[PDB]
Amino acid sequence: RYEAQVRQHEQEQLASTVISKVQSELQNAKFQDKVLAQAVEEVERLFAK
Amino acid sequence: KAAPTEVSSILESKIRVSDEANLDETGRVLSVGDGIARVFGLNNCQAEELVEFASGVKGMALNLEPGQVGIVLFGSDREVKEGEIVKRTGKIVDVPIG
Amino acid sequence: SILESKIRGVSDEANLDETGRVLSVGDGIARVFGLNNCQAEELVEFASGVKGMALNLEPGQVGIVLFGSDREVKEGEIVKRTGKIVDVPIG
Amino acid sequence: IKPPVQLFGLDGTYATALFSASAKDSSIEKTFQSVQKLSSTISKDAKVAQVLSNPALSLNSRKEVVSVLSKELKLEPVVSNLLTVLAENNRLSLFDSIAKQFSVLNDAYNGVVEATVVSAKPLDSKILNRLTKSITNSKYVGPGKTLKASKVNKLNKVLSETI
Amino acid sequence: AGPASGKIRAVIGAVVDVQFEQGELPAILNALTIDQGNNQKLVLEVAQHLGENAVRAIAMDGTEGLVRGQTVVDTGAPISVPVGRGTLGRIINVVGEPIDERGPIECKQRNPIHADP
Repeated sequence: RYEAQVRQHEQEQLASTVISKVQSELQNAKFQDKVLAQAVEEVERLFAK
Repeated sequence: KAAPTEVSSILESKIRVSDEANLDETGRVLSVGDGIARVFGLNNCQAEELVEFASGVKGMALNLEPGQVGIVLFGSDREVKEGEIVKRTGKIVDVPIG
Repeated sequence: SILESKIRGVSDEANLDETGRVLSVGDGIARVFGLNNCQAEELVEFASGVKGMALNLEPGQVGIVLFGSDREVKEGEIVKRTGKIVDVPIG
Repeated sequence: IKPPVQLFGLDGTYATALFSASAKDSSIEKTFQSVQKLSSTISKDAKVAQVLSNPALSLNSRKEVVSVLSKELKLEPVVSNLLTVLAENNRLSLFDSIAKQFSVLNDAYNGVVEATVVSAKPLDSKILNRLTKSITNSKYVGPGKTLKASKVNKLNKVLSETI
Repeated sequence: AGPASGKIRAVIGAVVDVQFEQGELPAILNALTIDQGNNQKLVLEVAQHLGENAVRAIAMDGTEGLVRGQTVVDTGAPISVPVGRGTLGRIINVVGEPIDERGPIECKQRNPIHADP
């Protein structure tokens, strides 16, 4: 029970730090995220046409 | 929240010219079912008057509204449909005696 | 223009802030249309002299319960607001 | 003639009933400019809107007496019959709903919609929406697109719920 | 004379909605006359007002035979009845008419049925 609680606390603490780093990277004006979001919309509409 | 009478079908006839045929002595059945029959028209029809449909079933106009006229059929409503002619006899609900 | 159509209809200003027009009366109820500045449970006054209490404030009209007979109120009567709530004297 | 656009059934049947008689002898282009003048002179004016919420009137300024409210405005053909049906049936309070339903019929049979993301789409008037959406998505992604979203927020919430 | 003439718009049972003009509508508890086919009349008391130049009236007799659009004149006051010493011995009705077949009630005054306590 102590080994499972230590593994669950380490996985929950590591997931909280990775979620905070992903939100801070998107607020720093990512130039690669803006170009990839526009190209994904044109490729999805052409496959269903 | 809205109202009846003029709705979709009855709201597209007053914008052009709703005349030609007389709507006082006769009327068109807009809705019928479960004995009741809502006849659209019959302006000269009095209360509790004998009404005659186009199929042969008799009717009695007991509820008179401003846009429609609720008539109660005295027989079966299987032959009365939407848009049937409902003529007025001119008299009330009478019966024979002697 | 819309400015020339207001003077041809003879409607003056038609301020529905402290006044209102009665649209339906009956069974001790009065559906006064108007009175946007009237508060809840406020005293009112009709054109014939009967008092009212606006308790059902809707969006299109305002339900006021008359304290007298319904024969004095009619369709199209002016209804003024007192500006105060339903109070009584004490001491 | 009933077009496949549904548009409710009770409140939206006001503009659909008058569109059948107005679609003859080419009388649909003049109805678009005449319907916009009736709503712009009863909303942002605060002069002719005195009987918009009151239940009085009763044939005093709505119908019959008009002159400057019909001839001087922009009504001469079938535009005068649309305002007379709303005054007798007490439907003058919702003038914005009748004018908005008339513009949706011309944009469906002679145009397109289906907005993707960000702002609006292109609204082509070709034929099918298969070849029109693929030729307009590549020309609009390069020009403009400030990107100031929906797909990035859904993927981040699924990773935190499985932790 | 300027009589308040009204038009019958609805008739379901004893309730009969009468549509008049704007401003010339009658008040509550007012007798409304209506010409029928016989020598009598159809008394109708105004109960409430639905609006739009229309008020719902309650008929005091048989509503059979009324069509949509008939003339409904207003008396101006309430249901007047014969008072005094002339009403003793006669069979009066709800509208103040004799039902004893003994001629008309020779009354000098006629008070209304609706009055305050």
